Amino acid sequence: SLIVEDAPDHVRPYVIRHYSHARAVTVDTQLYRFYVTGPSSGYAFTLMGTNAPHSDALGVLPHIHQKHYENFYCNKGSFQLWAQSGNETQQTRVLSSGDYGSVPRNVTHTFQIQDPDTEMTGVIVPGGFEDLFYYLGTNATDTTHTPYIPSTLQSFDVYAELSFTPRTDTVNGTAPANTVWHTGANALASTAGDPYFIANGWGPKYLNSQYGYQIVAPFVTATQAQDTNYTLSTISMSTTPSTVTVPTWSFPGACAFQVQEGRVVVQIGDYAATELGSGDVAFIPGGVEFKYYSEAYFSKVLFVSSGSDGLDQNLVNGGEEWSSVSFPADW
Amino acid sequence: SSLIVEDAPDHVRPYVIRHYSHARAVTVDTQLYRFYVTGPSSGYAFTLMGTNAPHSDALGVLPHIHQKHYENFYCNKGSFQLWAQSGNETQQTRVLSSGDYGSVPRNVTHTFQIQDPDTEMTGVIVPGGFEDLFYYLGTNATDTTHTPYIPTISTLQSFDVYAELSFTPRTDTVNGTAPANTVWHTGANALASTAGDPYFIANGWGPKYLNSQYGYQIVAPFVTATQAQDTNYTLSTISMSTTPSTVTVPTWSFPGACAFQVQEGRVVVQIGDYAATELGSGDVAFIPGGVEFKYYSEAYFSKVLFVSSGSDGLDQNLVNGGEEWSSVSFPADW
Ligand SMILES: *[C@@H]1O[C@H](CO)[C@@H](O[C@@H]2O[C@H](CO)[C@@H](O[C@@H]3O[C@H](CO)[C@@H](O)[C@H](O[C@H]4O[C@H](CO)[C@@H](O)[C@H](O)[C@@H]4O)[C@@H]3O)[C@H](O)[C@H]2NC(C)=O)[C@H](O)[C@H]1NC(C)=O
Ligand SMILES: *[C@@H]1O[C@H](CO)[C@@H](O[C@@H]2O[C@H](CO)[C@@H](O)[C@H](O)[C@H]2NC(C)=O)[C@H](O)[C@H]1NC(C)=O
Ligand SMILES: *[C@@H]1O[C@H](CO)[C@@H](O)[C@H](O)[C@H]1NC(C)=O
Ligand SMILES: *[C@@H]1O[C@H](CO)[C@@H](O)[C@H](O)[C@H]1NC(C)=O
Ligand SMILES: *[C@@H]1O[C@H](CO)[C@@H](O)[C@H](O)[C@H]1NC(C)=O
Ligand SMILES: *[C@@H]1O[C@H](CO)[C@@H](O)[C@H](O)[C@H]1NC(C)=O
Ligand SMILES: *[C@@H]1O[C@H](CO)[C@@H](O)[C@H](O)[C@H]1NC(C)=O
Ligand SMILES: O=c1cc(CO)occ1O
Ligand SMILES: O=c1cc(CO)occ1O
Ligand SMILES: [Cu+2]
Ligand SMILES: [Cu+2]
Repeated sequence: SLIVEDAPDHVRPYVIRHYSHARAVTVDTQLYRFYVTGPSSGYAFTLMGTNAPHSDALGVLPHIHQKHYENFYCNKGSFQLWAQSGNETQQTRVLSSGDYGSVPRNVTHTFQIQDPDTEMTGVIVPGGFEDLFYYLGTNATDTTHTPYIPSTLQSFDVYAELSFTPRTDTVNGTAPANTVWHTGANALASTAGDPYFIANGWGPKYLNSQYGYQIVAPFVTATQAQDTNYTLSTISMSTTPSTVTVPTWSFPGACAFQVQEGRVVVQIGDYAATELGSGDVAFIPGGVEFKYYSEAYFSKVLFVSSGSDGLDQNLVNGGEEWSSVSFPADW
Repeated sequence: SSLIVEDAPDHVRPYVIRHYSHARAVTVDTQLYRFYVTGPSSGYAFTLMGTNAPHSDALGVLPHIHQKHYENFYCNKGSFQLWAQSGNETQQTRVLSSGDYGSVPRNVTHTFQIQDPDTEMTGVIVPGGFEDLFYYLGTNATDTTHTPYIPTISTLQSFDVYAELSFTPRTDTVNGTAPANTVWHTGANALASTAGDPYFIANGWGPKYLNSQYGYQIVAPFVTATQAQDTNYTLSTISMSTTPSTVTVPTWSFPGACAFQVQEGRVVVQIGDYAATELGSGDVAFIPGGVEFKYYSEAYFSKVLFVSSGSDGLDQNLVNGGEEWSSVSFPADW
């Protein structure tokens, strides 16, 4: 009974399929889904999905969160993201599938949906921010499970930035001009509090060969999370050779993952093993044993963990710097 | 009887080949080719192949023409630039990203270039058998772990590859397109009405039809009779809802072979007397012409890349049974 249609109201092992109801709400043309919520994760983090059509206007007015670190991962389609810390140069990228944008506390930001089939996976730390979407949004029954329908919010940690003007000199999906976006490697900001972007496949990667091949592409480490105390990355996986036992994991902090590509089998606690496909999400409470392996010859998941030393950091630590998005051809 | 094979069969029969299966893999430099459907596996109806490769600062192939093959470029993930020219018409170029499509009819000069590290192009060539070229050009790859990719004019002409040495890929690309008076991810893309002309369809920006006969299905045509002419096939994506209360998953049969590769979601396919099988991203199913099959989506929304030999296979059938639709999403109510 691992599978649920809305995130549970208390911490427990669960899997929720892509486009499940997930307390769906709409905000104009956008449809939000809350795969993992405050209640659901013990307030460790929120993992939500936003589906939306092209829009000629910003999806939200510029604003800041003082207590929440926000992460934007493009599942598909595309959306532009703007960000600025203090008086540092304003940054903007157009994110396509697999691209990532990091938005720390106190960073002014906004976004705009570009493509007709756009999906933004949002990871917010800590959890509970979603209350704002319940409040400002309109409930959506969404019977068919269709992806989307064809200055007063300080209480909700939303602080307006009405002076902020989103730059309009974007060329080749980025601005300012002296940036690298899909044309060279990207690094995680070394300065805490600064926003940064990693184009799909262009960031640092680490190969782990302890249990078949796994490639971790870090998005947020301790360096960036500081006191928010979490890590975020993608983990690409080979199959597990028959001569390797699939390891059993346990971590103090809750963790979760959304499959982006492939077929991943997860077994959590005393629940039956379940195979996840695109956009499917698995949530594992802290201190609960879990095993996972890829049935597909190559899978890739978006992974979030509460704590400084969860699964992704563990695989990196037991691994090595790696230059490719593909793993070795030989075991 | 399991549909699953590791390489395409040397004859026609129902099968399913998993993403990144060996598929008779070969490499040409950094590029890894997989032949999910071949001439012999499809009765020469068409070829469906996967090309995985890293970024390159150089073209991935010298500009050339095919006089007897219609080429189709679909970006499964990552991105790559495609240039195409018909005769003396303006040279067109687009940077395809996930879900984008490039159509390259016969006698159209073309080349491509890999941009992102994890780029995958799904190629559909009609008719089938064109893969012989890659058997010659490529080196057999064992790829034990199934990693996506590894980290002469007389002979080419005989493979229907006619070099165009004077072709100069244009260098004025901006926002992933050139020339300037073009529409790429900023508006509607129509299928070309003139045969032999190349065209490009950005993910979700092309024409769509909503079929409500068996739940909701949205067909986004990539190639129709208009464009295929004598090559006699269709190509498109089909997006699907789950099958709702009172509705039974229907059974289909069409004279020409057909196939699909899942892009998103989870799709169950049952072909002939074989056991049903659930497919995930990149997985391919092949259905011989004249064999009965059923498919449905276990996922709340799935999207597949579909090809059919003949002018009236599944996709055209759904279009004919449906109505023009303006969204990539289906209605919220049954
Ligand atoms: C490549 O793509 C980028 C987007 O990724 C695109 O950038 C866009 O440029 C247009 C045109 O410059 C911008 O729209 C303008 O923004 C400015 C700055 O605020 C406004 O002053 C403009 O308003 C005037 O012009 C309007 C339309 O002509 C009038 O209707 C209006 O009343 C004003 O007179 C105008 O809206 C847009 O802001 C950017 N977008 C981003 C996100 O940067 C660029 O054009 C593309 N490059 C090429 C060469 O194709
Ligand atoms: C936007 O990106 C394009 C490439 O997609 C750049 O175009 C290249 O520009 C240089 C200089 O003109 C040429 O030598 C290359 O041949 C071009 N490549 C292509 C594929 O056309 C373009 O310069 C970029 N624009 C800006 C302002 O950054
Ligand atoms: C963000 O700014 C507010 C007010 O300036 C401050 O109280 C808060 O501690 C800041 N947090 C961070 C992480 O900068
Ligand atoms: C970070 O989170 C982990 C997992 O929840 C927890 O064990 C640890 O106490 C936290 N560390 C800090 C500094 O709060
Ligand atoms: C392609 O061009 C060749 C060269 O002239 C010509 O013989 C042939 O008829 C053309 N084929 C098509 C399909 O237009
Ligand atoms: C590569 O494999 C193909 C098909 O299995 C075979 O026909 C060919 O002889 C092989 N190439 C070499 C040089 O071994
Ligand atoms: C087009 O293809 C279909 C299916 O393969 C076939 O039944 C039909 O006869 C073909 N038409 C021609 C002219 O070959
Ligand atoms: O700026 C934001 C945008 C979205 C949409 O994903 O969610 C939360 C935000 O704070
Ligand atoms: O031009 C071509 C490019 C590729 C790359 O996959 O395959 C076949 C071709 O004809
Ligand atoms: Cu925000
Ligand atoms: Cu070609």
